Amino acid sequence: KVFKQDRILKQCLDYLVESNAAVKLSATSIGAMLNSLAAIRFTYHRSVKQFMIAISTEQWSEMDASPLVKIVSAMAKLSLRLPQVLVHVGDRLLDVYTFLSPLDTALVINSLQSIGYGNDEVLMMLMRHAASSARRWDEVSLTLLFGASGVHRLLRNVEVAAPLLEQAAGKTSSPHLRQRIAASLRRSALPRALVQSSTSLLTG
Amino acid sequence: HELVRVLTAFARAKIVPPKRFLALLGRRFAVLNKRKKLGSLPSYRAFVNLYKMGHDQMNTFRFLADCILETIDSNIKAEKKRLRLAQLQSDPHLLQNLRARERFKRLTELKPSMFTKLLLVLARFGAPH
Amino acid sequence: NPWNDGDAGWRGAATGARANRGRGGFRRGRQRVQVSGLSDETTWHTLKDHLRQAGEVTFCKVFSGGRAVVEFVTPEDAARAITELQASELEGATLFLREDREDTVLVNTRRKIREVRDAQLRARKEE
Amino acid sequence: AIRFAEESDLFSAVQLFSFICQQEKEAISPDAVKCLAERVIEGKDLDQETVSVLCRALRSIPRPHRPELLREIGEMMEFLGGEVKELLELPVAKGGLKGDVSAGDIQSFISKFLSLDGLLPADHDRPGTYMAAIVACVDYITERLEDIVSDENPPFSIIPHLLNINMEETRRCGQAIIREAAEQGIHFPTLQVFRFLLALGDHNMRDQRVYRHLRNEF
Repeated sequence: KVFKQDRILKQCLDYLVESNAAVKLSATSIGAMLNSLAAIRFTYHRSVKQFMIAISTEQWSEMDASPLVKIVSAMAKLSLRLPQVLVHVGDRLLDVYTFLSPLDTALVINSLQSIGYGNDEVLMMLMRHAASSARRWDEVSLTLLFGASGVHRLLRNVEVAAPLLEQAAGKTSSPHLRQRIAASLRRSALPRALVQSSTSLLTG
Repeated sequence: HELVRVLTAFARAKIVPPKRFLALLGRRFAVLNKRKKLGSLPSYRAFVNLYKMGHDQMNTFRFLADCILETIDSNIKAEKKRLRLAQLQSDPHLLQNLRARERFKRLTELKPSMFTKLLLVLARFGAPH
Repeated sequence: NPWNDGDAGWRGAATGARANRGRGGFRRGRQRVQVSGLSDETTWHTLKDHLRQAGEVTFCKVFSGGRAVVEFVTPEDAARAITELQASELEGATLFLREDREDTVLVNTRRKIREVRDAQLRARKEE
Repeated sequence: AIRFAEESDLFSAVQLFSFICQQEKEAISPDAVKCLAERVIEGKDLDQETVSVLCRALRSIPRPHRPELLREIGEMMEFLGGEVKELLELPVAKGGLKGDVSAGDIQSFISKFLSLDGLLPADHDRPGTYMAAIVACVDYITERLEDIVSDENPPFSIIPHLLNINMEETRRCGQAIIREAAEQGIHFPTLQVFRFLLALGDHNMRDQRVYRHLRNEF
C-alpha cells in the first residue's frame, strides 16, 4: 500500500534487535525484510545499522547467492556504506560468483558501484564473469550495467569489455541509453581505434 | 481364521467383491489379531487373495506384511534366546541344503519360491527397503 | 507410486527449509532434443538460457552425467536447433546434441510405410 | 436486556445470547449480557446439540471483554458441566451419550467441551462440576476405547485437546488411545507421526509398547 508510518516500523525493528533474534533468522527472511524496508525509504537509519551489525560471521559464510544479492541491493538503495560488512560480502562473493545469473551480475555491479566499494579486483572478476556470458544478456541487464554510476572505471581492459559491447548495440533500443554509453566510452583506457569503431555504431 | 476362510471361499467362487467390504474386513483383521496372533501362512494367504481381486487400499497389505515380518522376527528372537540360554549353561550338496531348507521352513513357515514373490510384490509397491 | 497413496510427505510439508526457496517476496500476506556433455551443476535456468538462442522451449529436464531432454514450442524452433547449437560452448560443458527422429506418434507413422511396403514385398515374392 | 430477565423464555434467551456473542466487538456491552447470564443459567433439560451451541457461544466471547465477564463465565461453566454430567449417563432413547454407537458424534461433543477450558486464566481454578465432567468423559472413553478407534473415522483429532488440558488424568487417556492404536497397527501420515512424537517429547511419557511403534513408524 506504500503506507509511510515509519514511527510504527521503528518499534518492530527495535524489538528485532532487543531480543537478539536478528542472528537466528533465516537469510531469505532477512533479504525480504530489508528489501521491503528499502521500498518506502525508511528514515531511522541508525536502527537499521544496529540490525545489520548484529548478524555474525557464521551466517555470511554460506548464504546462497540469491538472498545475498537482495541484501546488497537493499543496502545500496538505502544508501548505506558500512565498512566491515562490505569486506564480508567481498570475500564471500569469491566462492559463489560463478553461480550468479546474468541478471544477478548486472544488479551486483551497479549495487556495488553506488555504495563506493573500491576493491577493484573483485569488480574486475565480476566484469570478467559478465563478459564470459555476454551472449546470454538481455536488455534489462544491459540497462542495469551500462547505466551504473561511474561505469567508465569498469571499462578498463580490452578483453573484458569488447565481448559485451556488440550485444549492447544489437539488443538495446532506447536512444538515450545509446548516447549515454557513447559519452561514457570517451573516459576509459580503451584504445582510440576501438572507441571510434564502437561509437560508429553505438550513437543513434 | 474364520474371516480368512471367508476370503478364500469368496476367492474360490470368483465373485466381484464390494471392495469397501473387503477393506472393512481387512481393518477388522487387526482388531481380531489382538486376541490370537494370525499365522504367517494364513496372512500370506490373505495377501495373495487381496492381490488377486484387485484390492488397492495399501493399509490392508501393510498390516499383513508387518504381521509376516513379526512372525519371522519372533521366531528368530526365540531361536537366539534358546542359543543364549544354552550359552548361559557354561550327494553332499543335498546334505548341506537340507539344513538350510529345514531352517527356512521352521522360521518363516513358507517356501522360498513364495517368499521370493512376496519380496517381489513389496518391491513393486515401492516400499522402503 | 502406490505406497505413497497421496501422502505429500516431508517434500510437500511446511518445514522451515521449504519456505526458504520461496523468494517471491511475501507480499500479499498469506522432436525433443537429447543433449549430453553438460555439468551436473548446470541449472535448468542456464539450460533454457543457452538453448533459447535457437528456439523457444516448453519443458526441459537434466539428468545425471549431463544428459537432458528439451521439448520445443514449434517445429521451426527444432529445425533450427537440431543443426545450429551443435558443439557450442557453455560453462566448460561443450554440448553434444542428438534428436529422436522417431516419436511416440511418429512410430505409428512408420507402421503404415512398413506394412504397405511389406504387402508390396509379399506381392513380389508371390510373383 | 434489562427486562428480558423475566419477559423471555429459555430458548429465546439462549438464542439471543448466541446472537449477541456472535456480534462484533464495536457493538458489545457487558452489562447487557450480564443479565442474560443469570437468565440462561436456569434450565432443566436441553438437547445435546443445543448445549453444544451454548458452548460455542461461550467460546465466542471477545478476548478483551473476556476478563470482565469471568464470573458469568464460571456460572455458565458450572451449569453446562452439571448438564453434561447428567447427560452422559442418559440412554440413547432420550438422546444420552452412553447409548451412542459412532465415533464422529461423540468427538463433535467432547471436543467442544474440552476446548471450552481455554477461557479462565491459568492463575485461577476450575469449577468442580467441570473437573468432574472431564473425569466423566475420560471414563466414558476408557470404557469403550476399542470401538471408537476401529471406526473408518478414527478419533485421533481429539488427542491434542486432552493434552492441552493441564489435568494429568487426561494425559493417561490420551496416551491410552495411541496405545490401543499401536496394538492395532494403524498407519498414519508422516506429519501426524511427527506431531505425536513431539507430543511424546514434551510431556515425557514413559510407555514402552508405543515406543516401539513410534520408532518403527518414524
